[PDB]
Amino acid sequence: MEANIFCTFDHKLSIADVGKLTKLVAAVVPIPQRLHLIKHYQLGLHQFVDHTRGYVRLRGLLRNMTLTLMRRVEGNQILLHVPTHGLLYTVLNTGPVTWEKGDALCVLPPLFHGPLARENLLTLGQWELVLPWIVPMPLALEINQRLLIMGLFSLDRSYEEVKAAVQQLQTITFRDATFTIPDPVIDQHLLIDMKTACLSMSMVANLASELTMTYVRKLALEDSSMLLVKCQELLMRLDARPQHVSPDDEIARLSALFVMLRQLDDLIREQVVFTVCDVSPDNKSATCIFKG
Amino acid sequence: METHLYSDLAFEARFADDEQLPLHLVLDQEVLSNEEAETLRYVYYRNVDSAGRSTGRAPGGDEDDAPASDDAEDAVGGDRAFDRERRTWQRACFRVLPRPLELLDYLRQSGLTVTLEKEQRVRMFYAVFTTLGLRCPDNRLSGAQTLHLRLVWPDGSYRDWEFLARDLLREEMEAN
Amino acid sequence: DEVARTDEWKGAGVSRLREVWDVQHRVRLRVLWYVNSFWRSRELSYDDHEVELYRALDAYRARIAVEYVLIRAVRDEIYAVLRRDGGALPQRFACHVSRNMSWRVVWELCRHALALWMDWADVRSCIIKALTPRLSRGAAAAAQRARRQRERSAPKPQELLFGPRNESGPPAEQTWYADVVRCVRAQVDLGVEVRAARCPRTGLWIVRDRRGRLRRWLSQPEVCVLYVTPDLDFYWVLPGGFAVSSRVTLHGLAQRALRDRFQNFEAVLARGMHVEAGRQEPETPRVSGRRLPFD
Amino acid sequence: TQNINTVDMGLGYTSNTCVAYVNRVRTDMGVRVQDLFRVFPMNVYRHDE
Amino acid sequence: QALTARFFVPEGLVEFEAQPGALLIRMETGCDSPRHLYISLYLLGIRASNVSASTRCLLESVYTASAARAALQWLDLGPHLLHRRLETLGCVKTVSLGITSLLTCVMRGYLVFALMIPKDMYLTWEETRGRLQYVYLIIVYDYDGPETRPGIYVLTSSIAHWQTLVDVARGKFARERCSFVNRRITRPRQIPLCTGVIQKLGWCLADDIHTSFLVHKELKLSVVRLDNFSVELGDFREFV
Repeated sequence: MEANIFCTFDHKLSIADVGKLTKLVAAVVPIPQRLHLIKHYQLGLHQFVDHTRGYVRLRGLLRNMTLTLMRRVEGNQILLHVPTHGLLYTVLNTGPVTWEKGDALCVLPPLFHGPLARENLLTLGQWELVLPWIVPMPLALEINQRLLIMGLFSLDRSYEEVKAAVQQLQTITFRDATFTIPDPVIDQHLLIDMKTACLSMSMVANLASELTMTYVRKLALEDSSMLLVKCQELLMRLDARPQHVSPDDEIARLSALFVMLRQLDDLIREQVVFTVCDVSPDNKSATCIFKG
Repeated sequence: METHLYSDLAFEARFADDEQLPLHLVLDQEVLSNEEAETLRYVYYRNVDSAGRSTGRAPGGDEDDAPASDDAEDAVGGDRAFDRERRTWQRACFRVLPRPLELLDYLRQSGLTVTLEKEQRVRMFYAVFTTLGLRCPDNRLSGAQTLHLRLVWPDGSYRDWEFLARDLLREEMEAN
Repeated sequence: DEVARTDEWKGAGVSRLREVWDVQHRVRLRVLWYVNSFWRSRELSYDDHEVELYRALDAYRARIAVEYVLIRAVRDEIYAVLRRDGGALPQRFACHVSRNMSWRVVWELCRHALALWMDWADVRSCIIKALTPRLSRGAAAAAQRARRQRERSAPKPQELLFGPRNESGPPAEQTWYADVVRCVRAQVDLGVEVRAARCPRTGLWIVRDRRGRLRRWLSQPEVCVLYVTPDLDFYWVLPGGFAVSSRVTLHGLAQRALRDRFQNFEAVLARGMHVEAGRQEPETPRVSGRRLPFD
Repeated sequence: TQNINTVDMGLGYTSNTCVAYVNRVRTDMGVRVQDLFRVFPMNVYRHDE
Repeated sequence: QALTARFFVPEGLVEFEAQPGALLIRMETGCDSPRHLYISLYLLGIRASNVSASTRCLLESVYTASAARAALQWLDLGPHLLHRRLETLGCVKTVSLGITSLLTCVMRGYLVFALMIPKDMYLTWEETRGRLQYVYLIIVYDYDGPETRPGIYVLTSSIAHWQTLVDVARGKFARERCSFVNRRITRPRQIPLCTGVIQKLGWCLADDIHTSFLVHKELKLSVVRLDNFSVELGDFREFV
């Protein structure tokens, strides 16, 4: 296997740039082709980033690519190391997001942040180095879910009604931080995802058993608690012995319901890339296991 | 083709609540140019009462009936009146076939077993499929009703023209 | 074991095909009837009592009436204000003038232009374009803001010294829509768009194209031209920059029909266009036949 | 591995070369026209027939 | 390096599988004495709808042993479900024949180690040869007919991220998905689980893919071959 990747800079390496790059050692950068030797253009997302077109497209392009770690550099030579599944590695936090002990990580395209004054790395000519965001599971799942919600809600509505909802949706608060999705324009990829979501939602609506349909009504009649009060408050606009009980048919129907819900979940959950051990107290670096 | 079937099922669903019956249309080069048929974005339709009304407005009357004020501040009831006007328009599904085709051969290549009164060949350089509705307040349907067909392109330009229900239903309903 | 509606639908098929023209006989299109449609099962009834038909055509006449009557109201304003002024036209558009010219012939050309323009009146004319932005939602808010901003006291020295800078005023560059008619060969132009500005030396108007080039027609003896402002103010010009001033009295029409006929239709989101308001749209979707369709 | 660093010791073009001798040609010098359909595979004529 | 494994299987199943490079699957059975039985990918071809008539005739001719026929009866007995009953072991290369045969399997390794696939079962979504390719085993369920006979494919693709592969599979298999919905509506008393199942086993260089013929008992089969192969098993993941 190509356990090492060499990249060569065509431009001259001034002392400031090489020192700055030396500070980035052991960070995470993606590489498209996995080929043994690669030019400096493909290192980073700058070749593919385009604010005019979908953030969904950039999300897909990022999730398709491969992940690598950084190594110390020398004259005109920068060394990249591909991780092997199951081993233990050291990574540095590229974004400002806080990291916590014992939760998974995901990779996502960069996000707008409070000051908007993002630091520029290795701006060699018209080319620039930009890193992907390594994000813990709740924030990444929340942002992907809310992007899908944007796509599903905004369709077939005028800009006026959409204007308040997008300002409510776009802002994400996560563990005392604030974030905003750069460019949530609808794209054909989002339409395919939405078509699959609609099919799965209708299927689970259909094949759900009677007990599952009537469960919350019976319990709301029976009990009363804050969770049930909230559920009824949600369903208020919409709002006996079962004549048939069949354990085997119920088992099969619930298995079908699980395959449907399993499919619907895959639309949201991005693939894990890292699982963490305990983190340095400065929130800048962590030691993690890599998964493929 | 699928648009006709889906719209028929959807109007079957919504008929019990708003009582619109479906009408299926096909348009060709006598309607619109190939360039604007290739970039078609939106299609809109509306129904009118015999005396002159709309589907969204209150049938008896509305403040919009008042003369225009030509004042500086609110030309014509800006926000509320514009909301009403966008309310009265309704959207319908559409599919466009940019390749040239003839109706009967295409339908027979699909599952539909067309058997017309005569096998009149029609050649269309490009075809768009669209289904529209015309409402009847109860199961009485008046031939004097007029129907609107709007087409919208990305740059905001639009073209529209009106039909008489008596022409559309001239013989199909006469049988029933 | 039962089949879905789709398969019996496709089996049953269609059997009828009719061609129908629109009311004006502008466009013809076909309609299809499916034998399996629920429309057949409902068994609804149909009638076309003649009084309802007569009411429908009269209402339709009133519907197409909206723009021609506005043109005629423009005529009435022109003639009424010409009588009221009594045959005096102040100069309003910046151009030089010659004294030793047979002004009678250019007056007769103005008469001919007035006659010719009215014969070629259409919905494509300038005033429909002038009302086009006036009807939209933004127009009312913009007019409110403009009236509030223009009706303002001069800032005290306190406000000028501290806090916000001088609040931006209106720009000189105005947008007009225009009709121009040429009498030397009887032909008219009706859908023109033009830039306007007020000359700094004298308060007369200067007319320019959107490309910035200075416009020439004002000199030509054989042409008379028509202007309308985005706040529905009206001007008619004959050679020599001498103008007639009035306001378009659109109060002759009911708001319902006026809004029904035309408005700058606002869009709703579709595949490819931005969710954020006002962003630059990507390349057009354009499901195409020139190319093998993507899948 | 062995890093090689080179330094130029002249303020001018210190090396010259010429295209000296010919071995037989690698291209046929033919007249077979480029297959334009294969370099633009997406485009089709409108009517299918 | 390689993780060797060892199985026993009766002679009736072996004779066509006896070529060193083969792929093996474990099948559960309700019958108490053969609690488990071992089936190779070729034997799935006798029932796979994708396999052409001539190759199906050859497979019917070869696997005539009573134990193999009982195995196929157990396979066909399964109501509209196979992945609940099939489990993947991996690639094999060693065999000793006899009244009860012995063969070894590798579940993780890259130590000739070519993996063999029948020519009927092989497809690619892309004609462009990407330098790095993954290969997957997929099962697809047909639903437009009276009762569900399954489809079998082994495919190579340059896509690694799962959801992108599911997107392209949905794009190419839309007919099967519509057939699944049609099955759900037309027979409401029956509840199918999925349209298809993806399972991952592959790491190989694209320049080392071969086309070849194979012989057994002087009967001739056409096959496609992956030569410089590495095996990495995965979970049976269901898609719609």
